[PDB]
Amino acid sequence: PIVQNLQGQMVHQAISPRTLNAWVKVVEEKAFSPEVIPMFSALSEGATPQDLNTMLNTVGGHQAAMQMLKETINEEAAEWDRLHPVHAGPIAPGQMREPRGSDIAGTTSTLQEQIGWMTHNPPIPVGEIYKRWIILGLNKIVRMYSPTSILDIRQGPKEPFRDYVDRFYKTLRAEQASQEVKNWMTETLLVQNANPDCKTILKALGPGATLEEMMTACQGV
Amino acid sequence: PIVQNLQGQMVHQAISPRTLNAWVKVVEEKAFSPEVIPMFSALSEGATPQDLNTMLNTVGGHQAAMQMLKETINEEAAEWDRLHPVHAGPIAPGQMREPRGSDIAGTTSTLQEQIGWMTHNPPIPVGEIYKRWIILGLNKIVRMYSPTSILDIRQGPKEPFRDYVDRFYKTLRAEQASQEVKNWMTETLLVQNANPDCKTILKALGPGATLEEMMTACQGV
Repeated sequence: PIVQNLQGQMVHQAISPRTLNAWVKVVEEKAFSPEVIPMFSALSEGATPQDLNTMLNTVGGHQAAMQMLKETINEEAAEWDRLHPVHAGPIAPGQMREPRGSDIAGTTSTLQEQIGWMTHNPPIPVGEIYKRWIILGLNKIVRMYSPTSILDIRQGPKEPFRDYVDRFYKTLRAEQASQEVKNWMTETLLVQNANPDCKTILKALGPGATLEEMMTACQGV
Repeated sequence: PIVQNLQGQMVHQAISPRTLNAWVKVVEEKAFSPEVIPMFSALSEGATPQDLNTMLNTVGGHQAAMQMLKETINEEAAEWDRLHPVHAGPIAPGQMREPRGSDIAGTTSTLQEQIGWMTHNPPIPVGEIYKRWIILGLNKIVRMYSPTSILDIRQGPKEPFRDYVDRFYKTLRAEQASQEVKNWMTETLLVQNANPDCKTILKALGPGATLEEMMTACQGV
């Protein structure tokens, strides 16, 4: 973000590797939970547009999500420009040229320009504005794809049961829960959360069906 | 069902009080288990439509289930009639008027007519047909509502939270579950299953909210 020299200039300080590592951990662990959004906001405090793009490049491997963010950003940038039409006239010595949508997204603007806008009196808060666009994007992402908590791990209508089992157990293993809670998860929730067609098959098995028997029973359902 | 006189007539014999008592015991004990359906079928062997209605009157106190059976029966009866349109012409001396949907459900038909249909050569098996409709109904009932369980204990949109807590804990105490599963029930499911307005309040409490604090927080929600 932004820090002041002993010589009085507002200069840029890159986001700490520890803040960055935390953000990447949040995304890794909190898949697409509503919980990501508040964390993103906390971690991106004070960020310039350059910093925000730095955070996003760190979780860019999520290509379908990055695509969703791109479209949101392009949309909001386009509306910004509609509300803030380009003005060709000269800039008075005590004015500052307003940012365009692409300046806010960091695409057509420099760090120096971002800092000049952010620390103006009053600010042109391009870090906060870009952050709002990203948050709009993140909300659209979570709303389109649901969280992944144990309880919300549900077999898809066409998901091979072996794949569902894997997801289920992976999610299970990463949780911090007591063994009695985990025992309920394996013995009842797994069937509880199977799709309609597999559940019906699973529920018609015997008293002591083994997981391997379950997989055999639901193969190609 | 149906039995033959020494004089050769097929006459009606009421269902034995012991068969009836067994069926009522099955329903009492096997709440809404898939197990009810095979039992119902075994116990209703040979039943005329009158007999089937006799069995249902015996477990009629289950009003939400009886309502579900009514709707299924009305639906199937309506399709029967579509497949079996009324024919106004005279009936030949060696023919028998076909049953309507309501005749099969026993509503517009007499025991004598039911027996006449059932023992025709070949039969018009109105007992078996009505039994299939009832079974369609029972399957819909089990599939819709689980047998008494903690997971489907949900606070009503206008239910005082103290009443929900009572129901929840009563259900909890009667279960045979491990302590770690019950700990998850009290610490997370109770909030999980609160209504939309109470959950939002509960989720905005601190790290260590006591149940008494929860009740205070959700009072009149």
